[PDB]
Amino acid sequence: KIRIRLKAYDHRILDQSAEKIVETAKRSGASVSGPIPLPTEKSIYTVLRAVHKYKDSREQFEMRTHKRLIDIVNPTPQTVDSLMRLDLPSGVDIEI
Amino acid sequence: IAGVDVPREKRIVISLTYIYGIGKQTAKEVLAEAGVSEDTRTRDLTEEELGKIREILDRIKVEGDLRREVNLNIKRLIEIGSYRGMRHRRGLPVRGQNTKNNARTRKG
Amino acid sequence: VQYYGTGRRKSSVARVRLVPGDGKIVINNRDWEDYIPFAALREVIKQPLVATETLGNYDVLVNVHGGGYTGQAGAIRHGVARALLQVAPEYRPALKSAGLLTRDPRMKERKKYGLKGARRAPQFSKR
Amino acid sequence: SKLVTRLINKMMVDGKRGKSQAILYSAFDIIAQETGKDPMEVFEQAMKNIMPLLEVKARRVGGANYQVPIEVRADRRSTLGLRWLVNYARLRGEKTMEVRVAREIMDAANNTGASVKKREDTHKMADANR
Amino acid sequence: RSLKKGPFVDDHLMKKVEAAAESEKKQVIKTWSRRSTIFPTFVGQTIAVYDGRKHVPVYVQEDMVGHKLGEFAP
Amino acid sequence: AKKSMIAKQKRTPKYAVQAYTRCERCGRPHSVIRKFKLCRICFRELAYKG
RNA sequence: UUAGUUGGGCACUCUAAAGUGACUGCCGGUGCAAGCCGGAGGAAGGUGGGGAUGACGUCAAAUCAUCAUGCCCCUUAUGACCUGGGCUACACACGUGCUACAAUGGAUGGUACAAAGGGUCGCGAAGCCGCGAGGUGGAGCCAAUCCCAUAAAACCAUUCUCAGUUCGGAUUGUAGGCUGCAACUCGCCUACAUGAAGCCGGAAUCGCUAGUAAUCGUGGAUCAGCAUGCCACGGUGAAUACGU
Ligand SMILES: [Mg+2]
Ligand SMILES: [Mg+2]
Ligand SMILES: [Mg+2]
Ligand SMILES: [Mg+2]
Ligand SMILES: [Mg+2]
Ligand SMILES: [Mg+2]
Ligand SMILES: [Mg+2]
Ligand SMILES: [Mg+2]
Ligand SMILES: [Mg+2]
Ligand SMILES: [Mg+2]
Ligand SMILES: [Mg+2]
Ligand SMILES: [Mg+2]
Ligand SMILES: [Mg+2]
Ligand SMILES: [Mg+2]
Ligand SMILES: [Mg+2]
Ligand SMILES: [Mg+2]
Ligand SMILES: [Mg+2]
Ligand SMILES: [Mg+2]
Ligand SMILES: [Mg+2]
Ligand SMILES: [Mg+2]
Ligand SMILES: [Mg+2]
Ligand SMILES: [Mg+2]
Ligand SMILES: [Mg+2]
Ligand SMILES: [Mg+2]
Ligand SMILES: [Mg+2]
Ligand SMILES: [Mg+2]
Ligand SMILES: [Mg+2]
Ligand SMILES: [Mg+2]
Ligand SMILES: [Zn+2]
Repeated sequence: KIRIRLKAYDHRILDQSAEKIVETAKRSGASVSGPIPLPTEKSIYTVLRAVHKYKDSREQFEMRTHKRLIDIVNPTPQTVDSLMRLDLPSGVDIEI
Repeated sequence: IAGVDVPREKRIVISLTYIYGIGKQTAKEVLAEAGVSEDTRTRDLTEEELGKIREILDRIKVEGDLRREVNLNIKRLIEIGSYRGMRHRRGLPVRGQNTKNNARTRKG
Repeated sequence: VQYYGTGRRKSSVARVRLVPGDGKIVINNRDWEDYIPFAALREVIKQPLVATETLGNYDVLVNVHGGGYTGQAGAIRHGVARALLQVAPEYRPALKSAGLLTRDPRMKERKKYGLKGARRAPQFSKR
Repeated sequence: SKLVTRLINKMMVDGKRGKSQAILYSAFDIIAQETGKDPMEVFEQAMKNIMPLLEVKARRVGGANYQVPIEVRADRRSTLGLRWLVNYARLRGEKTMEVRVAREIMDAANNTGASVKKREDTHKMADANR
Repeated sequence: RSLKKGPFVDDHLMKKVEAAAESEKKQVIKTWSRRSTIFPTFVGQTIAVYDGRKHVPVYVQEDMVGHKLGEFAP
Repeated sequence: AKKSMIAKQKRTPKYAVQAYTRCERCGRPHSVIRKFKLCRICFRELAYKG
């Protein structure tokens, strides 16, 4: 009954966040699953290397985002506020 | 035979493709409305079939009659004065095809 | 209740099970000949079953999904190979000697940043 | 037998092996029908009867390319001569590809063909300036 | 164009000049509008299409159908 | 006119085919993407400092 | 259930965290040795593959306009505000290529499979009126939940004999389709008609050493439309290193 998805460009703006949310739900709620790791997206947006001339040799740059998830429904009042109190740790923003 | 001279040893669809107006598909349909089999040699196109085909193609521009259908329009373009006419009389592309590299098959 | 395994070759993946029977090989719910009409996977998808003297050990229902014509055909083999090994440990030596147990590591590569493909350097003359 | 890998498919420039397999099987079956011998042997007869005495090449003498005799290697000449065989089965105007390959192979088994006399094409040109 | 909306022509050359040449219609016009199309309603009058250098006068004949009001001055 | 090129392709253009995508960091008119609303080159220049 | 469909379940693929793995680690030949050549074991052998990173510096090293700054200048101005400029040619030579004389392929058909972006205007459904392209209408959500999207060329069938031949497709005639205020030069595509050059190519020359060359499609960034260009992705996938 709870859908709190996540997405960030880091393995540390979510891993600690998943640890915290899981700890809060396990202590508070009962019906809960394990940390479900959602997929990742990995771009390639290559460019040109020079200033004006010589466009036959260039480097590439990306912006890759992974995704995390969690879900828990049946619990108690201590887990009622989890979707809003214990959420996104440093570096990211995930909407319940 | 049928408007013009056709080969007498090739398939009818292939044989009927030797007129200025009879191509590869519009003649396949034309020979279909005449109710004649398409994969039989021109030898089997006997007097009955030859008459049927001749009556079939009598309304489709072909042979030297279908040549004034071309030159009248080009002469009209030359008389009108459009850039297409100027290029057609000269050898460059009538369309916008670029002729500072490899435009020779149409101009020598 | 059956011999289990997994497989892969080129860009494919397999999950082949050698369930006991007589030799009716069915690949991803299709006949032994409609899926592979040619003879490409006639011995190749069978030599792993004949890796030991066990051709009729199991009518192995197969499962190949993803990849290519021989990529999946190299995957059914990559599944049957471990199947005989999992059912019987002694089937490992036949896979090792036959040149059939190796996870084929060849795969397609990247594309260079200024070439004309993965390796084909362009053509150009100076004078 | 690497003929499928080196002649049909190698001249089948699409990296296709199925057409090579089909052509090879058809030629072998046609040979085994009319001649009565299995392909395991008659296909071998053309292995060493395709490399000429030497190769055909030009040598620069005093900075000018002149006629001198040079040869190709047991892999270079083997490769170029299997290529010449794939040409010899193809130089004729025979309609069917499999039939053409089978007929050239049978003629080579009978010691004749554009690959049988090709032993002089890369030899006589070099033997004319040895 | 070859679309499903039919003909088109710039209104500056036509609306108050070519569609309004009925009285004392024996003059030409320095029609800088070369985008327009020579519709059948303007047969007889003359428009001076601009080819870049000077507004070249144009004659509207019966066979002019099949060209713009500025395509005869390349 | 170069600093006046933010007034022909930036002012009020009176047609639907009178506006394209220059960059905003540098005023370059060519090679300017819209998924980062910027140009090339200068992404080798801002994506180094940060 | 027409079907992953609905329930059911993490079994399998899958996705992402911590491991394991590969190290001349063992055996043999050579070699005082370093090491070279085999073999084992092993998923891979020998810097596994590929990246990314380009020391000291040469072809007068560029930028005070990214920022800071020393000296020198303007202070009714060198400060602040108000607002308008150049296009595909063709007698020719030259570089990369795409199609071509492709059964390695053609009127049509049955129908296996990638990566990535982004997403609140952002794709945009279906149904829809059409061979092919547009307009009606909109399903889905702040997200592996909703869109672009449909991977097909393969493999497997019909007609054609290597074409001036049922090959090739420019060149033109006609009639259409879209996007775009508007397709005159100067967008692309389709249908009918037309049907050329072009038969493995001189001197010479380019790239390449295994998932590589060759070979067929798919996709993205620029963008209303316009790629045969660039940058990615897989299917099928070889010959050869005598040698300096
Ligand atoms: Mg025709
Ligand atoms: Mg002309
Ligand atoms: Mg054009
Ligand atoms: Mg063209
Ligand atoms: Mg040129
Ligand atoms: Mg030229
Ligand atoms: Mg040229
Ligand atoms: Mg799949
Ligand atoms: Mg082993
Ligand atoms: Mg290079
Ligand atoms: Mg170069
Ligand atoms: Mg040159
Ligand atoms: Mg032949
Ligand atoms: Mg735009
Ligand atoms: Mg710029
Ligand atoms: Mg930089
Ligand atoms: Mg081993
Ligand atoms: Mg480094
Ligand atoms: Mg570098
Ligand atoms: Mg120099
Ligand atoms: Mg500069
Ligand atoms: Mg030249
Ligand atoms: Mg064609
Ligand atoms: Mg198709
Ligand atoms: Mg055409
Ligand atoms: Mg017509
Ligand atoms: Mg696309
Ligand atoms: Mg040397
Ligand atoms: Zn910039």
